[PDB]
Amino acid sequence: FQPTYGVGYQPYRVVVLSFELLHAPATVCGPKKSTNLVKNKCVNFNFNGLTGTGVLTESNKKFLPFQQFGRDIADTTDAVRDPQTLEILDITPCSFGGVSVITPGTNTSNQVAVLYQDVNCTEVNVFQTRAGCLIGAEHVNNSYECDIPIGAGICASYQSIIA
Amino acid sequence: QCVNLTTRTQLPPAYTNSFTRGVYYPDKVFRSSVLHSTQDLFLPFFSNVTWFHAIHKRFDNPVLPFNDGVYFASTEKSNIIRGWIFGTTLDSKTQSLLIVNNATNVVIKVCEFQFCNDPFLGVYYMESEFRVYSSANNCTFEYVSQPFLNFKNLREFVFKNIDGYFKIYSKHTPINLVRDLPQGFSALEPLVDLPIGINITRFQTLLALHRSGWTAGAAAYYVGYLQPRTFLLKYNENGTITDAVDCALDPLSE
Amino acid sequence: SALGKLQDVVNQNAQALNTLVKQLSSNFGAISSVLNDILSRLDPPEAEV
Amino acid sequence: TKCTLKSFTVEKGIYQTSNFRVQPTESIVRFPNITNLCPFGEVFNATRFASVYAWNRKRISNCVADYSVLYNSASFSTFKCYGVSPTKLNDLCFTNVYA
Ligand SMILES: *[C@@H]1O[C@H](CO)[C@@H](O[C@@H]2O[C@H](CO)[C@@H](O)[C@H](O)[C@H]2NC(C)=O)[C@H](O)[C@H]1NC(C)=O
Ligand SMILES: *[C@@H]1O[C@H](CO)[C@@H](O)[C@H](O)[C@H]1NC(C)=O
Ligand SMILES: *[C@@H]1O[C@H](CO)[C@@H](O)[C@H](O)[C@H]1NC(C)=O
Ligand SMILES: *[C@@H]1O[C@H](CO)[C@@H](O)[C@H](O)[C@H]1NC(C)=O
Ligand SMILES: *[C@@H]1O[C@H](CO)[C@@H](O)[C@H](O)[C@H]1NC(C)=O
Ligand SMILES: *[C@@H]1O[C@H](CO)[C@@H](O)[C@H](O)[C@H]1NC(C)=O
Ligand SMILES: *[C@@H]1O[C@H](CO)[C@@H](O)[C@H](O)[C@H]1NC(C)=O
Ligand SMILES: *[C@@H]1O[C@H](CO)[C@@H](O)[C@H](O)[C@H]1NC(C)=O
Repeated sequence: FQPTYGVGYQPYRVVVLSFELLHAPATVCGPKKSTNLVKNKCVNFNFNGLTGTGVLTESNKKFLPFQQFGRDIADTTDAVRDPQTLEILDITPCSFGGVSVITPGTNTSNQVAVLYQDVNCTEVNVFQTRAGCLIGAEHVNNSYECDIPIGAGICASYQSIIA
Repeated sequence: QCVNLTTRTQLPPAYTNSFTRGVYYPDKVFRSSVLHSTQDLFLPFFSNVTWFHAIHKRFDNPVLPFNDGVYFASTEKSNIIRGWIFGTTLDSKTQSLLIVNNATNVVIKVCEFQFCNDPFLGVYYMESEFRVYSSANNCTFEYVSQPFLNFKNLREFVFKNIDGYFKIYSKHTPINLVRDLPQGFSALEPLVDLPIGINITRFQTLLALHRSGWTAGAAAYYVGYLQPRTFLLKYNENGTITDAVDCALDPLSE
Repeated sequence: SALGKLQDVVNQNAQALNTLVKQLSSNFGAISSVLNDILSRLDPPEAEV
Repeated sequence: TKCTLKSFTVEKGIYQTSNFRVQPTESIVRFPNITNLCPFGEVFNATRFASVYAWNRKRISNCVADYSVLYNSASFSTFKCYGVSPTKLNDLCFTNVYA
């Protein structure tokens, strides 16, 4: 080898990578990509192969250091540990609920109110009940007889629609 | 280098009661204030656990089966028990697993060791004697890690081999009981998972001699065998398994 | 055990809900009980089955 | 409500007509810190290489390999992957690599 050589006589360093896969457990993988953690939003989470959809909030459950996920009685993942920063996150399910329409007769009026059951009013004449969020009904401080039952002691009537 | 130990005293190995020992965490999932029924390879309650001694002249390094899994208990003072050997034929024909804890570090190697008939470490009164294997030709897995370790210390280990995965569970307990296994409950936390992917049917305990012939330091260990069964585990408010029920022991626990 | 009649109804309803939730963990002869695993592992002709 | 009740006239009352489910917005795929990278620097940037009759073999195992620091390196004159696509190396997991 001289440095004055032409191409094809110059030295070439060659590395041959042979990826072989025997049925022993595989231990050579690529970089597992990670993205910034977003909390308090209904996101699709994928934590160490455990996937799902939920709202990831801060948790007061103190895990033991070998434990990663958390399950309730009904075997649903409600707590998890972030692998980047060892912190515990609660996985609340994303809000779902029945949509009910409260109306008088169409012979009387076409005005309606909408009840989103078990849904907070910030996640949808807006009133928060224990039955859910009621939109389109004016809440009054007076007490009358029950005309249209809403639930949890709340009733609706037509006089506009009041609750 | 291999050395036959020819000054042993003939004595049958002993047997004793497992009580409620050998329970390990079956998975990596946090559970709190719950009663969870799980079916896994567990050590049965109040079972016949085999007892081996090291006392002076007893030096118990026999050939034991591995079967589906091994519970290894150690009533230890002054650090005689140092590691384990796993394999099928324990020679260069098959591939064998070495776990050692010498005076510096913990070494795990998967090689085809030509093992001695009596593998051992030694302490001179300093460690200057190591006779475990005579050769090591084809090595696939190496892993150097942290040190895992009247009888003062209790060491519980659970060794399992499922789907090419070697699960080692460990628990360290301060005790002050003289001779036998203390009666109580302690759930074994997972120590390490090794992707060794080898067939294991036989295993060896590695001990250490004391030289000043040879003298065996006072130590005792216990070997039990795991069986597939159901336990009802109780998880407290802190996520720690505090009590267990063997589902097939007696009709009350059933 | 004075109030056992109400507690029996509460326990039966809670046990029925727990059994109905637990039945989602069963695959019923399929390869998995998780729908996302089937939809990410298989083509739609066999994932339909 | 008229669609649900199959009628053009609706009697006074409350009628459960539909459902509202919050729908996801982002995907968060959090993984452990990328640690114990494979020692490709001791293979490619080695001071002394071997001859071809006595070629060196390094058993790359028990580590994670960033293959796209090689495929995006300007230095290599030849980069020919035969059994595998080049960009798919960061996703496929192999039992071990021989260099
Ligand atoms: C320690 O004792 C064992 C058991 O006797 C020895 O193993 C035998 O060694 C002889 C040597 O020729 C072989 O022919 C036998 O086949 C061996 N038996 C087994 C079961 O392997 C061992 O060699 C002794 N150690 C030393 C250093 O001599
Ligand atoms: C990952 O890195 C962060 C900071 O870079 C550190 O705080 C965290 O402990 C690391 N994760 C582990 C498991 O060590
Ligand atoms: C344990 O086994 C030995 C022999 O295998 C037997 O003599 C002994 O009685 C057994 N112990 C119990 C508690 O059954
Ligand atoms: C312990 O074993 C390792 C691996 O063989 C070795 O490098 C080290 O020197 C040993 N230490 C002692 C004190 O023997
Ligand atoms: C195992 O080692 C022997 C002797 O060193 C050698 O002849 C054989 O090819 C090796 N086998 C493998 C699979 O490495
Ligand atoms: C593992 O070893 C045992 C005992 O040597 C043998 O019976 C069994 O067939 C082996 N397993 C396989 C898959 O060869
Ligand atoms: C749980 O932990 C708290 C402190 O974090 C402690 O006060 C309490 O005694 C523990 N409970 C049990 C059953 O150990
Ligand atoms: C060799 O070193 C150079 C400069 O430090 C770097 O760009 C290159 O990636 C290295 N090669 C490897 C790590 O294979």
